[PDB]
Amino acid sequence: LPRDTSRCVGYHGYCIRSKVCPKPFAAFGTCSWRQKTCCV
Repeated sequence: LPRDTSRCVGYHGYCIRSKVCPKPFAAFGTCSWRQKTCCV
């Protein structure tokens, strides 16, 4: 996996290509590289 993807999925949620996460989710830093945002 990219770099931080495994970090966020180690929690509970998913990674999206967007800087606005659908609710209920929070923008947890960055997922794959700096392209995807972590939604947990």
